[PDB]
Amino acid sequence: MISDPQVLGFIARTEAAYPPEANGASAADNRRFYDAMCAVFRGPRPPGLVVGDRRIGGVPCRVYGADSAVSVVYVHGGGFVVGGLDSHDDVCAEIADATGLQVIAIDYRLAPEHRWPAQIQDVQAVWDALDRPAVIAGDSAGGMLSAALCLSRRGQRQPLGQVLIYPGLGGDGSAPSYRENAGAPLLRTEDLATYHAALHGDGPVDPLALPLQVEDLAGVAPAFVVSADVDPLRDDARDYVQRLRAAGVAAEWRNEPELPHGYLRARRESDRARRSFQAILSAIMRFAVRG
Amino acid sequence: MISDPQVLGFIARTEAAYPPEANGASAADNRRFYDAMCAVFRGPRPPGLVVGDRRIGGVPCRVYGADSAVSVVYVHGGGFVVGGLDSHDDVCAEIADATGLQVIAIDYRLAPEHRWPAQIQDVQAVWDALDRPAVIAGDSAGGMLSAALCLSRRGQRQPLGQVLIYPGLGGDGSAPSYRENAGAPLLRTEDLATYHAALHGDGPVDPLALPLQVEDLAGVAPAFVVSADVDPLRDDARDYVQRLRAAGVAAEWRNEPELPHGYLRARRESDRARRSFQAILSAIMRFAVRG
Ligand SMILES: CCOC(=O)c1ccccc1C(=O)O
Repeated sequence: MISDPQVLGFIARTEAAYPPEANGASAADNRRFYDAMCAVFRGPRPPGLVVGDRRIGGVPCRVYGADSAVSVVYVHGGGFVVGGLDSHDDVCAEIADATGLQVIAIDYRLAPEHRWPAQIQDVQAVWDALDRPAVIAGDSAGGMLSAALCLSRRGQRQPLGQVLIYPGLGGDGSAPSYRENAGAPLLRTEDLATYHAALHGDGPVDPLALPLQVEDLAGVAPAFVVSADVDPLRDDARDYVQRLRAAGVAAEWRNEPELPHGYLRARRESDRARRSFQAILSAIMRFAVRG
Repeated sequence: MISDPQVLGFIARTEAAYPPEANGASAADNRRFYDAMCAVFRGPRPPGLVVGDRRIGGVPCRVYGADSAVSVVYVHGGGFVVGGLDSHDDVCAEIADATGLQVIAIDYRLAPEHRWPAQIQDVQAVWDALDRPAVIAGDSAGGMLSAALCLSRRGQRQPLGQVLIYPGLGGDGSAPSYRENAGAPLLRTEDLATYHAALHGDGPVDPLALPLQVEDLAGVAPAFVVSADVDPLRDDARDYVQRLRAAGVAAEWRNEPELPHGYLRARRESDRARRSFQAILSAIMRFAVRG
C-alpha cells in the first residue's frame, strides 16, 4: 500500500474534490464532476504559448504551439465517457512548451451518445488529415486509442512512436494487478461498467480487437509504456510490452512505484509524479527527433 | 520585481538558509551555508537508480544510471567556490532517470585554494578519460566550464551538445541585465566581483575563462542556453547565442520570466521553474539522440 505522504496527500485531495458517488449519477453529471476535479489540480498555461482550436478531418481539436517538422498527437483519457479539450489542457500545453513540438489534442466523440468505434474513427480521421510525422501519446482510455491507431495505420503513415500513460489495453482481468490492486486508491469501479458496457464492444457486440488481443503486432511504432504500480491496469502495460518485443518492436515498460492511476494530475505536488512526467516528456522527444 | 508568489516563496526560503552575506564570507563558512541551503530544497533520489562514486581521469566523480551509448556530463555551479557532488545530486539523478542516459557529475577543485585553470583542467581530465559520446550541461559557473570545454575540444572529441543553464560566460558587464538586475534576488552584480577575484586572483585572465570574449567560436557543439530573466547574467545567454549563430553554430535562447538565478532548486515548488527543467531535459534528449 502507498506510504509516500505526498501521494497520499494527492489521493486525499482527489477524493475530496471528487465525491465517490458518481456512477448511475449520469454521464452529464460525471462529466461535470470530472472537470471540477481537473480544475483543482490544473496548472497554469505557459505564457507565450499560442493555442487555438480547429476542426481537423471533421473532429474538433486544440493546437498548441507553432507548426513543427514533427508533431505530437495527444489522446485524452476518461473511459470514453468524460474528458475533452479542457480536461487535459495543461498537460498538452506543457508537452508543447518543453519539447518545442506542436501538440494536437483530439476532442473525440464520447459515449453513451456515440459508442465504439466512434472514438477510434475520430482519432484515425485526425491522424489521416494531419498527414505529417508525429508521435502519438495518450493516458488511460486515450492510451488504448493511441495503441489502436498505431495498429491500424502501419506502413508509411505509422506514428514515429507511441507513448502510453497508464493505459488500459484490453487485458482479460486474469493478470495479478487486477487482484493485487482491486481496491486501489482512485479506482471508481462504477466507471468500469460505464466504460465496458454500451461504450465498448460490450454495447452491441462486435469483435474489433483491442490491442492486447491482436496477434500481429509486427511493424507498429516503438513504444514507451508507463504504468502506475498501484492500479489494476498495471499489468496491461507489462503484457503489451512483452508482446511487442516478441513481435520485434522496440518497447520499454516503466512501472511507477507508489503511484495510483491518474497521477499526471499529481505532478505539481509529488516528486514521484513529477519525475514520471519528466520521463514521459523525454520519451516523446526521443521518438520525435527521428532517431 | 518578481511577482509570482511561488517564486517569491522560493526566494524567501533560500534567503533564510543562504543569506546574501554568505557570498562574502570565508570560503569554509560560505560552503557550510551553501550546503545547508541545498538541503532545504534537495529532492529524493529515484529509488531504483544505481549511483556510485568513481575517480575518472583522476578527478572524483559521481556516476548515475547504467552505462549508455550516449552519456551526459553535468558540471555543477557555485561560482567556482561552493558546490560539489552532493549540492547538485538530485538534478543529476533526475536527468539520468528521465533521459535514460548515464550522468557523470564532476567534483572539480574549488577556488580560492585552487585558482583557474584548475577547474577546466579537471573537467578536461574527466572528459578525455570518459572517451564517450556525451552531451555536456551545467548551471552558472558550471555552464561556463561546459562552454569552455567545448571550445577546448573541437576535434574528435567534441560534446554532442552544450546545455547551459543561467550561465555566466564572461560578459563585460555593460549589457542591460547587469543594471536592471543589479539588486536581483539570490545573485547581485556585486556578488559577481567577489567570486571573480576568487577564481583568478589578480593576474592576467586566460582567454578560455571568458567564452563571450573568445574571438573564434566556429566549430563548438550546438547549444541550448536558458537564462533567468531576473539575473544580472541574463544577457550573457542572449549574447552567446548571438555570437554562436554568427559563427555558424546552432543555438537556441530560452529566457525565463519571473525566475531568479539558481531556479533549478525551485522546480519542486514553482510551475515556472518546473516547466523550465522540463525544457532542459528535452534539450538534452534532443542533443543526445546521435553518437
Ligand atoms: C553561491 C551560488 O553561486 C553563485 O551565486 C554564483 C556567484 C557568482 C558566479 C556564479 C555563481 C554561480 O555559479 O551560481
